[PDB]
Amino acid sequence: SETKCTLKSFTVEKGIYQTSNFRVQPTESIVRFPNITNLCPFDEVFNAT
Amino acid sequence: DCTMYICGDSTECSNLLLQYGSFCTQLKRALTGIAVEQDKNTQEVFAQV
Ligand SMILES: *[C@@H]1O[C@H](CO)[C@@H](O[C@@H]2O[C@H](CO)[C@@H](O)[C@H](O)[C@H]2NC(C)=O)[C@H](O)[C@H]1NC(C)=O
Repeated sequence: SETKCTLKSFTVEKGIYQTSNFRVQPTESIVRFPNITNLCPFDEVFNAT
Repeated sequence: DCTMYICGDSTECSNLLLQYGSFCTQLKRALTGIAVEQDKNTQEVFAQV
């Protein structure tokens, strides 16, 4: 039925008829990053005496 | 693969690409014509026995 909708006909003669396309799908988001360091002292301004 | 060449993975793109009409159908039809003739070229040169 996908072939008949590609050809826009109801009779499909013999032969290979390139229907759709395919492609496995990703399944994650692994967003690696550089182990942070210089992590500011926001406390200086938020915890002054 | 017209969709994978232009857009590439993205899916928000696919709805935008549909707005240009049948350009991707024309590319597949044109290239299939070449693909079928290249095997016939070989049969006509060698398959004469
Ligand atoms: C705000 O500052 C106070 C002190 O200026 C912090 O309290 C210290 O917390 C550490 C964490 O275990 C203790 O070892 C100290 O004995 C505490 N000192 C005092 C005087 O209480 C507090 O943790 C700071 N809070 C934030 C959110 O920065």
